[PDB]
Amino acid sequence: QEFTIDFSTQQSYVSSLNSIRTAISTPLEHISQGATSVSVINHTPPGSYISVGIRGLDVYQERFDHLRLIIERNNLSVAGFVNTTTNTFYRFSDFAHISLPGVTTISMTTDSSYTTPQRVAALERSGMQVSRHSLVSSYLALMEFSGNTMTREASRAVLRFVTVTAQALRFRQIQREFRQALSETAPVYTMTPEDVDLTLNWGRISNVLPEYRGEAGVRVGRISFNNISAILGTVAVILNCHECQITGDRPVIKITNTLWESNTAAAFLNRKSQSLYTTG
Amino acid sequence: ADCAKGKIEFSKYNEDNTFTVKVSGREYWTNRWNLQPLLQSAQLTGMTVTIISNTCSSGSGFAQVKFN
Amino acid sequence: ADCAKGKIEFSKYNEDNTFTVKVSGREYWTNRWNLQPLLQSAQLTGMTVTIISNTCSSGSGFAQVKFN
Amino acid sequence: ADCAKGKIEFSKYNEDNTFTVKVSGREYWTNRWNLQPLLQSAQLTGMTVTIISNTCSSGSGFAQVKFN
Amino acid sequence: ADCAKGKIEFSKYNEDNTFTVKVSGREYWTNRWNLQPLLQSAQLTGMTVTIISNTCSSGSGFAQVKFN
Amino acid sequence: ADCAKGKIEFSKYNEDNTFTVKVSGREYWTNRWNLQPLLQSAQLTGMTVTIISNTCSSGSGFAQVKFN
Amino acid sequence: VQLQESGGGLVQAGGSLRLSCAVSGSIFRLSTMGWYRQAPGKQREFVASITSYGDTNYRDSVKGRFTISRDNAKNTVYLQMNSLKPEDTAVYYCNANIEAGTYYGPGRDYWGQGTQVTVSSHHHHHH
Amino acid sequence: VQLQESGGGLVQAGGSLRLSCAVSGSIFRLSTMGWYRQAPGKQREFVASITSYGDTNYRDSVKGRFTISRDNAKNTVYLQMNSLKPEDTAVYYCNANIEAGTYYGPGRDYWGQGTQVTVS
Amino acid sequence: VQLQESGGGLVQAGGSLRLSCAVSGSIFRLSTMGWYRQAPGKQREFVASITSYGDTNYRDSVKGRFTISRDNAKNTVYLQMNSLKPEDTAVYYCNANIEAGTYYGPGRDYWGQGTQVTVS
Amino acid sequence: QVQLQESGGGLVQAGGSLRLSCAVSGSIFRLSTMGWYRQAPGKQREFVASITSYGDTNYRDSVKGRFTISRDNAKNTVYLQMNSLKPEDTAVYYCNANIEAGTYYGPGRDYWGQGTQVTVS
Amino acid sequence: VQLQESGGGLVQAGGSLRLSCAVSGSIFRLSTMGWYRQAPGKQREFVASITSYGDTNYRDSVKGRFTISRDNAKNTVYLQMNSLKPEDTAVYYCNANIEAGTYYGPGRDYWGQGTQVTVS
Repeated sequence: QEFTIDFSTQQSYVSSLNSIRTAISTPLEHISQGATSVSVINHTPPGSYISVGIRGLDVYQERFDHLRLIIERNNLSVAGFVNTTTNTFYRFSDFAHISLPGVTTISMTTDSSYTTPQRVAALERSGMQVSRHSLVSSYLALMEFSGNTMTREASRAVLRFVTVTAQALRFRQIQREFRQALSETAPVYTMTPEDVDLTLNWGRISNVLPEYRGEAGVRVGRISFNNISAILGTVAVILNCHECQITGDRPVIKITNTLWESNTAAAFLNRKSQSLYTTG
Repeated sequence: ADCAKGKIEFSKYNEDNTFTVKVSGREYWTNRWNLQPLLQSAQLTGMTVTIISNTCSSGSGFAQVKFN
Repeated sequence: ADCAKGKIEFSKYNEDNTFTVKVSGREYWTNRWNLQPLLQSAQLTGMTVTIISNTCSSGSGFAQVKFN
Repeated sequence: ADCAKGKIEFSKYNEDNTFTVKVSGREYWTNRWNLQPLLQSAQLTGMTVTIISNTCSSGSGFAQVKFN
Repeated sequence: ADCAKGKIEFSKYNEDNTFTVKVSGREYWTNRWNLQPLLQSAQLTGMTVTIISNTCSSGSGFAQVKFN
Repeated sequence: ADCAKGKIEFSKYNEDNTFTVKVSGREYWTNRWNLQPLLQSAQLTGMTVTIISNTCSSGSGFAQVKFN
Repeated sequence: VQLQESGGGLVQAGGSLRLSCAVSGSIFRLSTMGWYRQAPGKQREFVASITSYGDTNYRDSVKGRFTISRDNAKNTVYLQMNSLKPEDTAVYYCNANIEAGTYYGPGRDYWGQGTQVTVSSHHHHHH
Repeated sequence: VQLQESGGGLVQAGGSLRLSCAVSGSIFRLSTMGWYRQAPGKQREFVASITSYGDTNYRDSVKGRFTISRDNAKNTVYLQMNSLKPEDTAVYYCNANIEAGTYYGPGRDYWGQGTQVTVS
Repeated sequence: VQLQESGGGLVQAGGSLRLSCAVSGSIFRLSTMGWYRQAPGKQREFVASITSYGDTNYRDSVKGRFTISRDNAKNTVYLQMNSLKPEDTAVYYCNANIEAGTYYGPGRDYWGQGTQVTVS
Repeated sequence: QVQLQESGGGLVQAGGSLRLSCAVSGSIFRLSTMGWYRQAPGKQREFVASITSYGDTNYRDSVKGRFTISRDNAKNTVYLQMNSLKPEDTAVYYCNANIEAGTYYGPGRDYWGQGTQVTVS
Repeated sequence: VQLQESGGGLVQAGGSLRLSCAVSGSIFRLSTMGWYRQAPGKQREFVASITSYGDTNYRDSVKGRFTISRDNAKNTVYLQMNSLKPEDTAVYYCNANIEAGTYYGPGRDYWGQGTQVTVS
């Protein structure tokens, strides 16, 4: 439950992400296409964590090999970050339950929910730029930190490491479009309103995909997947459904040859007659 | 009486504003405007629909439906 | 009073334009048309519905529902 | 006459409150309000719609549709 | 005034034909029937709904909502 | 004219019973009650909406929409 | 919207007549089709009706002897009257009542012109 | 549409009667059933009612004594009058009143012929 | 809401004329469009009509000779009258009638001003 | 079957305080923008104050600051707290229920209470 | 529901004038706003309207000189009147006409009290 993410190069990045995925989850029988899969996080009970050290961003040397990220195992949520220099693990308010041995623990005022680091930083994911520079800067932003308050520039630093670790762990789409900023020239990844819409619908996608069976399309919320190789090229690991459920007990409906989240379908099959509006 | 129980094969909005539906092997129509989105929902979602009338020959009217 | 709480087992559209629903083991009807497309959706997705009324026996009317 | 069969390519709400649909290659409009959310449910779910009308040229009106 | 922002914890259809919705910690009702399908939809798809009234205490009425 | 094209960012039910929609980064409202479920469904399902009108500035009204 | 009634005329007591009434397509499937009669100096009274789903109802005095039916193809209603009595002499009107749950115009009721049935006693003419 | 109330004749003070009303099934589930009354000379008065969801209501002079119920299967309202008084003598009319939220047209309000109740 | 008709005038028997009626766009697609005539002394008579969905109808005295059509882009209806007879002389009226299934404000039946047609 | 039952109000010396209150039949309370209208002897009916279903208050200028209207949607009742009265505020005060648009009940329909005498010296 | 006109008064023939009408929020978005006018003696005629989606119409004698517009945020219609002739002298009325497809109350038409425009 200690892993690393190697920001040295394009191929060393996905090696890190993959090694963490294989370690954390098992592939789905019906969603494989060339060793790349959609896998579902394993039952682990219940406040289990992983500490993933960030190791790269220096390219030529070996600086910055401090700072590790704590991520709950079932969630892929970030509980907080350790500072391996000062040996202090800064845990978010809503993450009180999970404790790692030895390291000092400073419970903070504010929680991890993206609404919070967006408000108290400045930027919002969507429009947000993440490069190799912005990661070094975001690294130094967390080494200079102490207290239980959460500054503006430390809320920026978590919003960027969240996007490129736990977020890209989840979605192969973020992995691909970000790994660009690692090789020569700093191309600079921009988080598009499309990648952001994927992170909000994570749990919903998770509940649907297990029931897929070569069904051409998949339809969940505002998100569409035209074939098996658009799922595969977007989602990498999903929550375990056995948060997960919004209101239903029916996860899915097969309509024509498309798998709909039954809830998205219900939400446009509950309209009154329509001539009934004339009675206003 | 139970006239036909099954999935809706096709459905049709008619020019007099009635709604025809094909269940089992036979066609049935209804004048009830509320039943229109209810039936199309039952079709799309593969609900088992049972049609209830007092005359059961294909081409009869109905205003009573069970939705399983 | 909470008469029943559970999933809509089945639903019937009736000739008098009322809508019948079956929750737990009991049947309930409502004369409110607005409740028709809301209830059919709760049934589609197994939303846990809870019928509220003053007469709680099978065969009774309601015009109050909690959707969970 | 079956005028066009296929999936709704786009739909348009018009200023006169009629609803325009595009099937196969051609455009058709209906003045029947009931048909709007039914036609939208079909466009989203790729249902195969067959527009029925007396005149089958583009820009012609319809009041009869078959949903598959 | 922005009274509660969050997802709909529950819905209720009331005997007086008003729709009640629970957001944040607090119940709110609307007497607008147009909002009933719109709110049930936001509840079904976990939309962050933001309820706007001139009076914000639990038990107040609203007729203005933002859907995110 | 075509005024905005894109997905619906948010939507808002207003106290005068009109419906405001946000496409691109600009706001539009309609008085057509029919357009309320049609638009919200396009929002729910990530349909591409193009707003059509004579005045195109943010805060303008419409009653013509293309749905893709 | 037209309701064309036909049949009916003179008939000796105990005989039979088939009244038929032909409705516009716009309104047929939307209607419970009725037959009302008015005897001279009395008021128009119910005789029979059949709904769009085929639910039939009769005035008590007519059970067993009258039988109403739809033909959804021909857009017509038939009232078959058997073993007629002189109490059945009247002007029979066709009715088209638009059912609760559907809509046509502001018009919720349509009537035929009227048509005379006379049940006639064996000592009478005949013509 | 048709309302047939029955029951009720003469009863000596302090006794009980049970009136019933048969309602035509096309509107029974659509309406709150009621009972009004009218004494000779005076004008008609509310007595009790029962909505489609079993909610009851009573005039003050009658509370605690009368109860109103529905048998939804037989399409009937029952009014049970207990320990009657001479002030309760009147013609009791059944009444069917379409609830707001269901449509039916263009009626909405329907009455019965009445039934005479006398107490001395 | 405006119905403006044109065409018509004097013409010998066996001759031909083509009427045309320009409708306001707000109700044109909502309407089945008709032509009605009225002779002097006699009462208005149906001639021809066409529905929003293209279904045509004709008085049988006019079958084979008249054909009605719509142009949905120009918001107009035409009636093409061939081999006119003396029977056919009258004042022709355009009619827009809102269909069962749509809704325009409280007005559901509109008429045009009239246009004279004469056949010697 | 709709009833607006007013109470409170009577005689009070100028610069005083009176609380009017209307209890509305349950059926239409949540559907209504509640209001108060007054009729002074000699004149026709004046608008006074009104509050929507969603808590929005409106007033006549000669009342602003002094009266405040309110709702308790639980008790189905409407309040008019009158402060610092003056002889021009003498009238019969009608409670009003006005059904809101978008309620499919009867938009814009007006109901009224029997009337209450309020006199100031 | 109120409608208050403003602007307008005396101007010299050739000069200009801006009318303004404030409308109640409850109905502004719901209606196509129009300006009507009634010269002393004569009957009230259409001048200009703009719909909720901004489609503008004008009477023929006003094209080019008059232009209608909405500030949907201040809830007002404006009628800029340029090159005012003496035929334009009339009481000008603000008109709110609720549109097919939307609903408020039983009324479908609302009028202002009128404002006078006088030209030499």
